[PDB]
Amino acid sequence: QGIPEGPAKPGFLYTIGLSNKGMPGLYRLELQVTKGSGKLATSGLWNSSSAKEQVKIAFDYFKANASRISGGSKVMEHDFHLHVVELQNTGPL
Amino acid sequence: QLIPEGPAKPGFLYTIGLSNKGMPGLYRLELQVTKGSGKLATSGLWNSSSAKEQVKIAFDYFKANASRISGGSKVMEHDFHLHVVELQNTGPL
Repeated sequence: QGIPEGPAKPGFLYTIGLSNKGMPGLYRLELQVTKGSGKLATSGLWNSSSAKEQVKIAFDYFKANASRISGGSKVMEHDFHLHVVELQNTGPL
Repeated sequence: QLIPEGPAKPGFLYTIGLSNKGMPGLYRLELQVTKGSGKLATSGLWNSSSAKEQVKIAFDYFKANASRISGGSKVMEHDFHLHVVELQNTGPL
């Protein structure tokens, strides 16, 4: 274990950023969306306070701009589970 | 050959409003939907510019919020005609 050709499943993407040691690293973000109450679960974030804070900030902003992006989809009626996979052993992002 | 019992066809509704004289009156709004380029036509509104502006505002709001209400129907691919049927001769609304 830790980018294939073709589209992945919805909610799945790849990212690149400087790790805590300053070395660039590649990571995979996978999101599972189910019928829920607007709750968010986090996994694979290296159990880092900074990464969890970033994810909370992103979720709050997404909830704030639901109308612009969703165009009618009610975020509060669904729950999200976001998981992080390290692909190059570079360190936490 | 005012509101018959049983479900009317899609695009037909009833409204009540104070006419240009301020007296209450009932109006049947009739919508004809055809395959087209999103154009809007109107008739029977008793030649009032205010009614045309109201209908234009409503259709523009329909354009903006198609995703929230229609949930997948494309307004641009259908032309609409709105007709006003005054059933009480109360005056233009």
